[PDB]
Amino acid sequence: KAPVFTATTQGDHYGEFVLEPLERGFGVTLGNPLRRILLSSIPGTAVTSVYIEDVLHEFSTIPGVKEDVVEIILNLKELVVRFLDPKMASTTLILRAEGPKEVRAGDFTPSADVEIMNPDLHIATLEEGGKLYMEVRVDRGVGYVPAERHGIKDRINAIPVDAIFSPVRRVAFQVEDTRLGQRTDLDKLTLRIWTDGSVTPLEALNQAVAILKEHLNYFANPEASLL
Amino acid sequence: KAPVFTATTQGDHYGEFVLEPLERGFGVTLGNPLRRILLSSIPGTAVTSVYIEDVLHEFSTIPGVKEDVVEIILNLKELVVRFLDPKMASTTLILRAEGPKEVRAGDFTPSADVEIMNPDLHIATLEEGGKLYMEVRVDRGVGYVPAERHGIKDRINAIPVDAIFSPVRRVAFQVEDTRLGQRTDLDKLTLRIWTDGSVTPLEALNQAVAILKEHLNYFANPEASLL
Amino acid sequence: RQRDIKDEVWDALEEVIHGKVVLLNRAPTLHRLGIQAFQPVLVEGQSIQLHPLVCE
Amino acid sequence: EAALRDLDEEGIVRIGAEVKPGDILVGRTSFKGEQEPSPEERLLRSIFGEKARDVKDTSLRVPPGEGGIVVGRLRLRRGDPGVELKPGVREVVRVFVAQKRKLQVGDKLANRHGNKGVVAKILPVEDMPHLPDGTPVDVILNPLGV
Amino acid sequence: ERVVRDSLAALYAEEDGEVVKVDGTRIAVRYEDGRLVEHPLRRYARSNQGTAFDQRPRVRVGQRVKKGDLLADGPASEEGFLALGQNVLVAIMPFDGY
Amino acid sequence: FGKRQGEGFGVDKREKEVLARAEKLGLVSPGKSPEEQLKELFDLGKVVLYDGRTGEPFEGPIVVGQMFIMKLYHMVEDKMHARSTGPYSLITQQPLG
Amino acid sequence: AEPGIDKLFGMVDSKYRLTVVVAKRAQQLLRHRFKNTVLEPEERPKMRTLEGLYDDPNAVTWAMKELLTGRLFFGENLVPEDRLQKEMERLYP
Amino acid sequence: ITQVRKEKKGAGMAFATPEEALAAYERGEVALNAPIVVAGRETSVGRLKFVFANPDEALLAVAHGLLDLQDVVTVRYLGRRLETSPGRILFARIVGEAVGDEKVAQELIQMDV
Repeated sequence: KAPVFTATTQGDHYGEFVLEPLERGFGVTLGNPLRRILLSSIPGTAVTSVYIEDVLHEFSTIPGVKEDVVEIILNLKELVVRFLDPKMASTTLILRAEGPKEVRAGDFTPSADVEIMNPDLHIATLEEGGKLYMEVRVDRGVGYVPAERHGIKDRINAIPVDAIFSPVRRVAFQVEDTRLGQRTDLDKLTLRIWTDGSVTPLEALNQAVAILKEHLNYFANPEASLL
Repeated sequence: KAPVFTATTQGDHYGEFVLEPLERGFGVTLGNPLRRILLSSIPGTAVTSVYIEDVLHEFSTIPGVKEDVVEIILNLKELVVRFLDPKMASTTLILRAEGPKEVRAGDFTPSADVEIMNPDLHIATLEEGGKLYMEVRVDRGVGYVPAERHGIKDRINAIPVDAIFSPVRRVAFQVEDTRLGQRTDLDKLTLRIWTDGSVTPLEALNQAVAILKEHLNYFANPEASLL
Repeated sequence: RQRDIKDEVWDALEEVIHGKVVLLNRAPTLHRLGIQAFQPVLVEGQSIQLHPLVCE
Repeated sequence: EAALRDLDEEGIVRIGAEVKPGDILVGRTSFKGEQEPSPEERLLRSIFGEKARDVKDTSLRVPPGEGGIVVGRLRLRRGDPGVELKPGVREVVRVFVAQKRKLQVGDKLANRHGNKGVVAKILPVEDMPHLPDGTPVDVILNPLGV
Repeated sequence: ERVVRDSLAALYAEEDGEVVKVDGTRIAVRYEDGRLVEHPLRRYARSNQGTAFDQRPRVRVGQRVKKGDLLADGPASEEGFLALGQNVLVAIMPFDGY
Repeated sequence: FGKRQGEGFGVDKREKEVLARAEKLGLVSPGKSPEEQLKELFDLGKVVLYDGRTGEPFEGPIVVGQMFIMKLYHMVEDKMHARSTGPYSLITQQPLG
Repeated sequence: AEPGIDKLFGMVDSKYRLTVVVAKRAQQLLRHRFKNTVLEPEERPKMRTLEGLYDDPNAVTWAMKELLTGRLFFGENLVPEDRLQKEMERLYP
Repeated sequence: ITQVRKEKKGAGMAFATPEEALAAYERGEVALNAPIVVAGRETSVGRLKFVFANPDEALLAVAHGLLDLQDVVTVRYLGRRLETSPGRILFARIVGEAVGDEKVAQELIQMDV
């Protein structure tokens, strides 16, 4: 019969999708491929290119800043930025900080179309007279591309940083025994999806199944030979 | 981008299919499910029961015939028929032979909508004065159902036979790293398919991916209960 | 000058490469089998890939 | 022009400049041993009409397989305080170059228990032997070494 | 611990005092003895083999340190402990002959 | 496992499979529920692992955990070199080392 | 690899004879730009390239398949060397 | 794969008809690959259980989770009725398909151990 598909979510971070009943072994047949395409091909965010006023290179020491630029950048990779516009392929977030405060991701200068999903994310500790001008260039794409690949040049001191695009942090799935069959040995598939919040687990599941389908009708009319 | 799909087949039995070039990780993503489907899914042929004369037991020898009951059962498991109508979910084939004869699957008495695609096969060897009458029960099913699962007596001493349902013999795919220009990492997906000939591997494949996208379309309507 | 390397020169490299073999050497060389012929296969990364059977 | 970019004033590379193998860290010019251009050579010299000039290029260019960013800058010139340079030598110029090295295929890894190893191909997070909670493993070592 | 201590690759507190500043250059401490002593931090110094020698401060501004207490780590130090490699999740098993 | 059931999950079927074949070879005491067998397997260091390529579980249980692992001095970056035609020694024409 | 290598081993007594043969034949082929070949358009060893499937530039392989055919004759003191190379150039420009 | 399992749970238990051994397996009194005596013949539970007409069927049953490659069963292979394991037939077919001739392959391989 027709399987009953239920979606139980939590926030923008977590989601759980239950499908049951299903054929014997099919819970894996479905669950695993979606997990793969999830963890890999889901289109992401997470910046590109960072600049600081006095910084000529990634290892420079910024006065008034306890963290070196490499640890700050290390924390800039952990920054989850969401676009509200599907039309925007790029943007630039500006951040300015002064005095004995602690600079975090929620202290960025706000702009249209962009939002920080983790305002409590620690960027740098600023001491007395510490003044940090910073601008991060956030592009968006799919997968994991190191800084050593993409070129920028956007300004003389601009620094390339590693980019983790895929909004999906981790995906698990559990195949169990469903009470919802005519017979025994039927699978209940449970898809557990953990994302950063740039994209809800439900959306991720949607475009994952979509990509899988697109790759599925790649089987059409081939060219034939008979040895 | 757009992958090339090619198919090199042989007869109605064997086939080979190559999808290439393909993005990394997708070769297995496509490879495993279709493999699991082809063996566990595709609808079919495959006799369930066999009744024979003057033998009330599955191990007991048959006078007049060289092979014992078991060998005959095996040869009957090898037999592949085809229904000419979707309406018929089951039928019964009959056979009667006497005297010195080499008894094939072609000597099986015909039926209305039942066509034997295995005319040349060895069923039994009948000696001088050998008497053989048998009625085999061929049903329609999927995957593999052992004689242990469903035992069947519609006849007094009917011997339940392992029914090998799926028209697909064995799948056994492969993925390998192929190159286009720059990148040497791409998924060349070579999927081999063995079938009995009731359906050509191409049909089995397309039908399989149809089943797959049918299962993928099962994610449509969410019902949200928030924990 | 200028490591301009482009798919043209790589495919050309695989044009001169094809069918030709190179000798692989492992020190200390004891057997003659300490040196064996194999093929160029252009692969990303700076490490040479060797067959598991000839290791012994 | 384009190869002289980061060389700003005295012919030394600036701070924070990426240097490719073949790129010039510092420029230097040493007068060539005076000799004739060969007949074909001077035919070329005449064709392009480019003046064959005096000094020749001795500049230090970063060795192949090596490259990175410029952090430190040091110039010791003679006739200046705090430094005594050996006879015949005018000035020494030294450049610090730092490199960022991620784990690569072929790099070495080992534990405290004496298990050696080379990195053999890295694997994408997609396909990994993982836990039921979806947590992937970070290595996959071989038991046969044990 | 003692390895990172006796290696002198880390900066400690010579006496009792308070951290009056951090940043990645100078960690200044006002000691109980009344003297204000700043500790210059070596950042990214080339070694013999080329391995970078770096010191990352862990102290908040304004908390009172004990004597011998840690101020900044070394290249191979984590909160006063020797950090050589990293802790990873290992699975012991054959994988595709790799 | 307490957190596993706290999130509303029982024991996975694939885990039952691995536990079964581990029971046949006798890695776990027969008659005990899958929880107690997964428990007996866990303290052995071995847990159930799913292949990310397939999604099917590995036949046997596999020890996993945290190991302290070290990147060392030798790298391909430094140690990979090839040469066609370079400088040669003055005395004898052999290439330099 | 080099298919037919077993039969190639079978063609001669000592292997080094075979190696010499393949070497000299590949030499001739490189000399005349594959126009002295005894092969036929279907038998020609084609290298696969996206630009098109071309003649395999490797002369060794060509010589291998060539000797595999058997249309080639080899031996000691078979023909005078001088006249050999002479008319060898005479045939193919 | 080529290694075969043996369990001691059955412990050479004797049965008159294969049905008793069958039910005894259902109940869990006698193990799968445990050597037993059915009628006067010596056999195993799995050997009566799984009887295949061809390698493909065997591998289908195994890959579907009904059987493991290390279990001793009965199978019809190359015109012969053998009591062996699915993984072993797998091995033979690997060698045969590698060489291209399964006949001479089977001729030179030891299927006993």
